Amino acid sequence: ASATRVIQLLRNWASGRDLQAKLQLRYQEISKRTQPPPKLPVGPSHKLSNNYYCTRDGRREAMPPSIVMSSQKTEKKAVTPAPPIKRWELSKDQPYL
Amino acid sequence: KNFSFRIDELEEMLTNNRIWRNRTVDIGVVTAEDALNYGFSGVMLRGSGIQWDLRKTQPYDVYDQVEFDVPIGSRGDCYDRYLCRVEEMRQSLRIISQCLNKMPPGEIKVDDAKVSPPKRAEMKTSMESLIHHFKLYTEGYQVPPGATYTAIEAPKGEFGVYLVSDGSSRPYRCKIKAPGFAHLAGLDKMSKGHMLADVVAIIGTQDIVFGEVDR
Amino acid sequence: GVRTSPTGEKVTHTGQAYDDGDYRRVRFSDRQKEVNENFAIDLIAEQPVSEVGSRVISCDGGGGALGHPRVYINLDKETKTGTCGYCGLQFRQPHH
Amino acid sequence: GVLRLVMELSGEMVRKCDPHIGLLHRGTEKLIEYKTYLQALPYFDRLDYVSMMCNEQAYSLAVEKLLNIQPPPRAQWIRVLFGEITRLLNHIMAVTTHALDIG
Amino acid sequence: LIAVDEKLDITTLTGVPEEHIKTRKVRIFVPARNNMQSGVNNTKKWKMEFDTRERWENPLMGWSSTADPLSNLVLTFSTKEDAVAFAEKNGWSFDVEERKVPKPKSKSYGANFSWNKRTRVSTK
Amino acid sequence: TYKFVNMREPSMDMKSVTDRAAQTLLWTELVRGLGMTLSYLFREPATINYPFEKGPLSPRFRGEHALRRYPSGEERCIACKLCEAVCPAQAITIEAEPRADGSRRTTRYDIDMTKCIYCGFCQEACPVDAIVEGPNFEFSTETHEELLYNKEKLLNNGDKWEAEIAANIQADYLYR
Amino acid sequence: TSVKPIFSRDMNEAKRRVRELYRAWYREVPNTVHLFQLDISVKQGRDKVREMFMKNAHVTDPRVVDLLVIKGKMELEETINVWKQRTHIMRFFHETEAPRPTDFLSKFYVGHDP
Amino acid sequence: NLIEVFVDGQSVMVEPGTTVLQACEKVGMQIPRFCYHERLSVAGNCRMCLVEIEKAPKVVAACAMPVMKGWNILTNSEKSKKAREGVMEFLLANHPLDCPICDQGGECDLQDQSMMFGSDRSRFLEGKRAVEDKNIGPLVKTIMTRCIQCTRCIRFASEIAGVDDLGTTGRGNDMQVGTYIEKMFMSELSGNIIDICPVGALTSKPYAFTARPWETRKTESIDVMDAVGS
Amino acid sequence: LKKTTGLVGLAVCETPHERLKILYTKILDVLGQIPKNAAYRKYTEQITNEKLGMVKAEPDVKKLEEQLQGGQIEEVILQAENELSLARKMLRWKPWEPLVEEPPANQWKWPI
Amino acid sequence: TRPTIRPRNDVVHKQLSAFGQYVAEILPKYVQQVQVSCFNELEIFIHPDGVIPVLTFLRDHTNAQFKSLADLTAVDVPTRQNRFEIVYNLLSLRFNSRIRVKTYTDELTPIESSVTVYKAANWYEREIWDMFGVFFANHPDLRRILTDYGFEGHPFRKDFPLSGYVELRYDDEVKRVVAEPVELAQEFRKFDLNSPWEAFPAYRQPPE
Ligand SMILES: CCCCCCCC/C=C/CCCCCCCC(=O)OC[C@H](COP(=O)(O)OCCN)OC(=O)CCCCCCC/C=C/CCCCCCCC
Ligand SMILES: *P(=O)(O)OCC(C)(C)[C@H](O)C(=O)NCCC(=O)NCCSC(=O)CCCCCCCCCCCCC
Ligand SMILES: CC(C)NC(=N)NC(=N)Nc1ccc(Cl)cc1
Ligand code: SF4
Ligand code: SF4
Ligand code: SF4
Ligand code: SF4
Ligand code: FES
Ligand SMILES: [Mg+2]
Ligand SMILES: [Zn+2]
Repeated sequence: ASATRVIQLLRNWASGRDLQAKLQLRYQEISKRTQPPPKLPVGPSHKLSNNYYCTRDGRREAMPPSIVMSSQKTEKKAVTPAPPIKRWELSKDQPYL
Repeated sequence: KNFSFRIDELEEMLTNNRIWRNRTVDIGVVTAEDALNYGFSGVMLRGSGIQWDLRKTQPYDVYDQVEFDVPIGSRGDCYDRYLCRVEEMRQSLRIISQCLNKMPPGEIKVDDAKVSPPKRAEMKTSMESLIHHFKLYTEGYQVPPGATYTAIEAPKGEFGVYLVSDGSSRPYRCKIKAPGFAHLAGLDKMSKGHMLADVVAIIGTQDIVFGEVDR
Repeated sequence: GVRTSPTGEKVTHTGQAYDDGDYRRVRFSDRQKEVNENFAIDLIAEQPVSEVGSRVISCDGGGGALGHPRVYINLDKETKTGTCGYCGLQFRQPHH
Repeated sequence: GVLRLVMELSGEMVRKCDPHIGLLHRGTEKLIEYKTYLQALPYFDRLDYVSMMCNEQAYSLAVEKLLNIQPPPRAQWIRVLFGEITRLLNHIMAVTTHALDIG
Repeated sequence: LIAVDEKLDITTLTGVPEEHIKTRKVRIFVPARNNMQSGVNNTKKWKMEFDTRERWENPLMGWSSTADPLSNLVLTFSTKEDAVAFAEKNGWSFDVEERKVPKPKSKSYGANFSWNKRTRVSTK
Repeated sequence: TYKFVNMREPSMDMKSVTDRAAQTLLWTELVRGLGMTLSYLFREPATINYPFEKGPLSPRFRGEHALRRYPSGEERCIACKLCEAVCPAQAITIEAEPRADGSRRTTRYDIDMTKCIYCGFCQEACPVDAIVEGPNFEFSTETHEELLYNKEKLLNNGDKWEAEIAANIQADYLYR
Repeated sequence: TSVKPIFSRDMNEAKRRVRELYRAWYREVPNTVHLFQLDISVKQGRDKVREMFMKNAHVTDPRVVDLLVIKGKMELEETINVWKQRTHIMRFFHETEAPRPTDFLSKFYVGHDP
Repeated sequence: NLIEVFVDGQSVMVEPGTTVLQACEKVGMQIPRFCYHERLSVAGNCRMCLVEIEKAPKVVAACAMPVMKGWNILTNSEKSKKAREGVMEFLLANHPLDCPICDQGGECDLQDQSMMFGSDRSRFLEGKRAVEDKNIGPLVKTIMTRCIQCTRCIRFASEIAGVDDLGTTGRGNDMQVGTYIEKMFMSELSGNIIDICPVGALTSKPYAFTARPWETRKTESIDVMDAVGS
Repeated sequence: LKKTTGLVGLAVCETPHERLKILYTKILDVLGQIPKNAAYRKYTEQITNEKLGMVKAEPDVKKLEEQLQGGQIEEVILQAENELSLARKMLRWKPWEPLVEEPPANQWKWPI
Repeated sequence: TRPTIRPRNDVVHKQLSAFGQYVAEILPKYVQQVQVSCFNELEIFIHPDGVIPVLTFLRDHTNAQFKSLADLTAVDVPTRQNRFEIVYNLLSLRFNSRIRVKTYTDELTPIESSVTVYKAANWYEREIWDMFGVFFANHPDLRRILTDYGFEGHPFRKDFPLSGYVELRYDDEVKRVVAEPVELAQEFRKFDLNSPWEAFPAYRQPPE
């Protein structure tokens, strides 16, 4: 910035942290407003051969929902929608604040 | 780089302030069962203590390739919710750092010109690309018939879309489930035995956006 | 080619001018009528005719991806000149 | 600014709260029904206007799940990065406006 | 489980004004195939649409103004019976047009080359 | 993984009790907040001197609409109505007829700027890059009517901002 | 043919509920006039309530009557709790709408509407 | 009597002499087509209707192939999809980029069938052909660069209008549909060549550039200009 | 032993094993009033017996919680109470009779 | 690998099918149909009178702890006799799963309110009533929630016009806001966008 040395000491002591390292204002450390022209890559389907759309058509592979039980139409174990969720583990980086 | 200091400056003014603790502590306390059943999601559940988060339980996009912690409250009040939000900001900073480190190269849209519009050069040099651009920007791609309910962990909780398609290029039905709707419905439960300022604090900690509430 | 209508009102490039008995001219009182002075038809007529030695010529409007979609024009009929209809540009095959 | 609250108090306590929502209802769902899938994206962009890209991501995920297609990895990483940026925005707004209401 | 023999009249519940309830004649029809295209996927469901009303020009900008709320209202029904039931329970007047399917035709490529018939073509 | 934010029992030893009692009687955290605010007071403000200084923008910025021309002067629009097809707000009204020389050109092109949501779909759908969103954003008016642009107004905007619009399109046409 | 009831098994209970709703609306007109500072008289409010009740007199299905009285109770609840403004109460009285003629000659003169 | 055929494994009874395309119509499947019109003679040249029989090694043209007893028609087979993609690839390879300036834009059978039964990409790196436009009267505007040489206008002209003035002059890729001489195709039924043309090669001159199909509202009425009551 | 269960409003139970045994017994004896052929009775009896055996064969609280895979043992107790209440309600409802009524001909058909 | 096609989870599909069979066997009196979509979503179609028992079972059962009510909405399909389609989305945190329950209902048929089972059902059913006209029998407080006071009609029905029937403006004669019949300066332009060619052969209906 451009503050006086005494002002910098006062602001560092009042805040308790060195504010010169972390400045809210951007001083020439941002990217240039003018950048060189890019060259974007092509996707995986930009192939001149072996690229028939019938083999890579996501929409046409959709199906109507499968009927599991319909009213019109050895013991069995009880089942759940999914295996029970495993309990979370306390983080080792900083378990408590 | 220059944001953790901002978070620390924010915390210096509110976290340990006795006035803020008086205004937020033990106000709007909601139990875990009541929060759930009233239909709560996200920060409300985490403050009440329920270890639930969509980004970790039902990952979407590449959220399963990043490491972050889920803040958990203990008393289920405004102060705990505020602490959870601050820690969520820090964890989002960590996730941003990881994404910046591990950004991959490649294309930015699906290479399927029947869904994603082709590039302008291809459209101006290719007949198929021109036809697909024309059709996509006039009629729109058709979606197979069906109905889906997809929910994500938006910053205010579980934000869900129930989309019903009849096979046309326009959606037949679109229900929008906003997290703030259930929270504002439960506002009356949380405001029992409090005052006007406490009601204001409860609304603030519920973080209601009336745009998403009303739609 | 901005021409003035009988009522003293400028005529736009689309041949628009309110009639004598039209009440809608009141909106221009104490104000002005927005008319673009440059006429695209007049300018494209002022543009010359390019001559190339081929039966089929490709036009993309100039600039590549900044122009219009590339089209091919057949320069066979000597009665007229082949006109790219995106940019309205005339091409011709040498005769004499 | 679009909230109407009917409160029954007992001296100082609050005995009943009734939020009268509906002051910002615009028939977004019916408008979406009348639009196409691409033309309905800004409607989600304008639903929760502190988490705009989060709403866009949710709608995009729904439409992609219906279409049975998959975004490229770079697109997924960009979506996650900007979702986290939008989460920072939303949390900042929430905490700061909470404090602004309380002092 | 009470018993009643009414005709399922929800006119007083729909909230539509009596003018638009009693002065509207809807058309229950299968849309005709667009002659500019050969596809027949738009001629499979019955459509219910209302009668056209006045549309004038805006004095400013010359836009197409209107005063008929039901001008853009088009409903899709699977069967004529369902469409007629909906129209009857909503109380609007209606006229129903029967479906016009294309009749089957006899086509033979060998008929283009006939020894003694007029179906012989002069070109390919 | 997860973590606890407010689960930490303070110690009950005499030293900690005395420290907490001193914090209660002597407003230590309040003094800390005052010091932070004083530091922010002595920091430099982040205010720009508008209108003499302008906030940063990008070539992708969407503002006032404009209709462009070819270098030959012929207008780029070919009356294709993809504008009207793709506009989410239905803010574009287009009417066309063959020109005197037989070209496919518009006779009416109106944009309702009070209905437009400035979403930028119209310039994505243009096959000839005719309609663009110019960088101008200071076109506030004192009446509702002045925001109902027509073909003449849009062509005037294009002629007025052609240099800047062309520069922005040149700078950001490789990403599209 | 056979359907489940809402509130009334037959028309007598529906008529009883209609009478109760009419009593409730009748006893609230002066209070509504006083609270909203309406410029109308109490007699005009009573006549408007009577007119609103009489425009559904042709309903014969008990379920439709039950839904109508439920909606009427909702509207009365909105009025008693002063949730509505003077705006809606006066919206009941079409006051700024021009009188549309109901004769063939006038309808022919004004425009194409039937 | 009626013979039994199979479409995608579903049995259907059809009259003798019925074609694969009509059997698919009976079962509800619409085979893609460019040159086939039910009210015209069969051409079989566009090759867009190629379908696969269950055990046959070569695909057949559904518009001109009578069904045999016991045949199973695989409409959604891999071979059928690849054949449709190839035919559409050829058509769009030689077609011009005129969709925005074309009156057939939103109601084009080439665009719709390209988006349904076609590929989304082009590997054609060569230069396209250009054909000089003809003049056949003030009612029909001809931009013959968009013609796909489907010969619908020739067959319609001959059979329906009794006017044998349209035909194909040339050979190979240079084959052109036209009148050769500058004769104008004038008849009492000359706009139906505008209707039946699947592309914008023949378009209504009075209607040129005025509007787009998605904007217009369709009202079904009858014609009052004579006693036919069309 | 634990100071807090971690959930607001969920108090710590000092005697979890006895409470679990009582709740499981009350669930089992209520299900005796449901017909044996009912599909609901078999599954809930099976799961209750599977969980009841774990309680009787595990004295350690942490090991019992690990075996049950139902989270906190207080959560397990609350789930047992909810299951007992549901069993009573289902006994009142009797949802084992055949279907009340089939839907109309085309009711769930989609798209339509 | 296929980059442009979404992956499929046969394990989750089988688990959802098994749970659907389980619930159908447990509740034969109300469950009419069970479906599993190809993107792994379980749907249960039940009789409208079994809403309370089915929801109570799916909330309190040990293997079916769907404690959270994710959403509650209705879909209007005029062609059906029972046009309204009430949909319940339930979330189970214990097993990390979601379920969908569907119910049919016409204009005049009330439904039992689920406020006893789930508390969000209060406002969700209020919104459903306000927007469609579906009535819930045992609701603590049923009234309009989103629409304006005195609003006539249910906007989300497919037979309700987009712009409504009335509009608001300030009238200087009466010094208040008034409601007058709607009259648009520019009419909404209806676009016919459906293509005349079938796009998905998998969903093709019988020719009837
Ligand atoms: C003029 C110079 C300015 C320099 C200072 C700069 C400005 C500093 C001002 C910042 C203050 C911010 C505003 C403060 C508003 C709130 C103040 C406040 O909260 O104080 C209340 C505070 C605690 O309240 P709670 O914790 O909320 O109650 C819970 C009880 N368990 O109570 C108080 O009374 C504060 C104490 C004030 C008196 C302190 C006396 C200390 C003890 C004196 C011992 C000496 C006795 C003398 C005998 C000596 C024998 C030898
Ligand atoms: P007797 O039983 O013969 O009574 C005669 C009638 C015709 C009422 C019969 O009871 C009868 O058979 N009626 C037909 C069925 C029926 O009861 N219909 C009535 C429907 S209830 C209804 O419509 C009530 C809703 C009206 C709410 C009015 C709102 C008040 C507006 C006030 C505006 C200004 C006030 C300040
Ligand atoms: C709907 C959300 C995104 N918006 C906000 N208005 N939250 C809010 N508490 N913000 C705020 C701003 C200024 C004032 Cl004076 C008082 C409150
Ligand atoms: S920016 Fe969007 S809303 Fe505005 S005119 Fe363009 S397409 Fe329409
Ligand atoms: S998209 Fe371009 S060419 Fe088409 S109408 Fe708009 S400005 Fe004109
Ligand atoms: S005929 Fe069809 S494919 Fe050819 S330019 Fe016209 S719209 Fe495009
Ligand atoms: S002009 Fe049209 S109808 Fe005639 S052959 Fe060409 S594409 Fe077919
Ligand atoms: S439709 Fe059969 S080959 Fe053309
Ligand atoms: Mg044509
Ligand atoms: Zn050109």
